[PDB]
Amino acid sequence: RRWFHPNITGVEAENLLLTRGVDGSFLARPSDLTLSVRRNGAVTHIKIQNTGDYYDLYGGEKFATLAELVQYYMEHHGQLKNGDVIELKYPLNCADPTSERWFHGHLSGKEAEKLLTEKGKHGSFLVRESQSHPGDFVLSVRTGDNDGKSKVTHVMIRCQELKYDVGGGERFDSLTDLVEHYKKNPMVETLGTVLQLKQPLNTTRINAAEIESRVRELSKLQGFWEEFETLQQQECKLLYSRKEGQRQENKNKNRYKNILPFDHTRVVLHDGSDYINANIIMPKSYIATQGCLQNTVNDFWRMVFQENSRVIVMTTKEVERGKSKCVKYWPDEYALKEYGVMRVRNVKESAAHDYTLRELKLSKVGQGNTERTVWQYHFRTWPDHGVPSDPGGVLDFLEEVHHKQESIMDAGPVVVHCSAGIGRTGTFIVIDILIDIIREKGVDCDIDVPKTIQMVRSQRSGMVQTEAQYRSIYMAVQHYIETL
Ligand SMILES: CC1(N)CCN(c2cnc(-c3cccc(Cl)c3Cl)c(N)n2)CC1
Repeated sequence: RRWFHPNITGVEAENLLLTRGVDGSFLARPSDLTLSVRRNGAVTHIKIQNTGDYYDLYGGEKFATLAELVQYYMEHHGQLKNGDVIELKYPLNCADPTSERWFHGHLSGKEAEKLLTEKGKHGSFLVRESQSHPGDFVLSVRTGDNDGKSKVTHVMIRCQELKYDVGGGERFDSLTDLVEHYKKNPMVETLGTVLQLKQPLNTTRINAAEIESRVRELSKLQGFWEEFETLQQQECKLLYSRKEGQRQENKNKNRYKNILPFDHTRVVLHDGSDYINANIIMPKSYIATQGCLQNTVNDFWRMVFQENSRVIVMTTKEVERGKSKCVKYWPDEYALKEYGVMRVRNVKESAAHDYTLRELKLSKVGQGNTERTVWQYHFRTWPDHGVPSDPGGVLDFLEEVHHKQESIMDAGPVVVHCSAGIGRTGTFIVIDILIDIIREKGVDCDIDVPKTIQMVRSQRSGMVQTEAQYRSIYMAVQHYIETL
């Protein structure tokens, strides 16, 4: 995902495309985002907006991932705009290493040695700005098995006329190019030692007790944006197939036709006809899904029945800012409705300020002893744009949802849906997965927010949409620990 330039201006981008690009050259940049594309020797800037539900390209489609957006237009050519045909042919790759997992720029040689000694294993590496001779770089790698059976090796990286070397051999136009080369082609030391670059040093994992210290570090000039963008740059390792969602008979069952479930995690419906825009999320498991369509309500209840789910988390109104986000899939209080072969009674509604609880009874028509209570938790106060200012309401919601699920024996996945089921839905699941660790393992536990997002983003596409949501996950964990 080199075509993303994290710290570029429109002028720098035109320059880049005009001097180092050709027609069909393109990159993406933070402005909401901008897609910059060279055409007829001039640059078009296509606007992309994400306020927490999806990436909306002006004059184009809605996407779960910036990578999946580029993938779509590079293969599905002619769909990009005066509506004029704009071609993404040639990515212009970024050489700025700020969004790399192994680039701790301003790290001291001593501090980097301690980190690699306390947190590192065999193959933990990092690149830092040169201690004594500035403009140059140091690759520090840990190798081994106070036994002295392990060691931290330093490797000077020279920057000579905007190219990078380890004192010999090839000269790379970026540190990434050098790292990627010496990953596949490891340096072998005198007396045999192979300086293997296995995994970047983990600096994102903290002990839950020290959340307040980390959130304070990430708030300084911010790290929250720096950490998040390092996470966005790995979304390119999660371009898994979504074939079943693109099939003819299934386009009508997607609310956003390009926000599609991964084939390898999707809820397959049996006894029907097997498709729903829904994915199983396994760290208590979850089904992450989109708000119902008119034509998908019957299939939605088939899923809840099949999966033996007794709890539904809805974090959207039916309508937001004049747009439909989810159909009413539940009866009125005290009423009884049939959704295909599925029968749902609405036993009782209990209103709080932030949410409504609906006690629904679900069953198959013709089969009385198939009946189960399915508790629906409809969060009604989530702001139309962005994230709630105070996390207390969302965590109070989570605590009540967790205690209901825990109370039912042989409960299935907690079904979680918003509009497209990736922004708010992914935010809530991820907060719930993290708070759940601190519940089972106490404040003395290892939490690693981006590890958890990447694991959930490999199960459904774009599972945490915004930096605001990303930050809101930290504030949720901070708040939960504070109130303990
Ligand atoms: C200062 C720096 N250049 C940016 C912050 N940083 C990191 C490191 N690692 C992750 C990470 C952790 C687990 C899984 C995944 Cl996929 C990722 Cl990307 C991350 N998001 N940021 C350190 C380097």
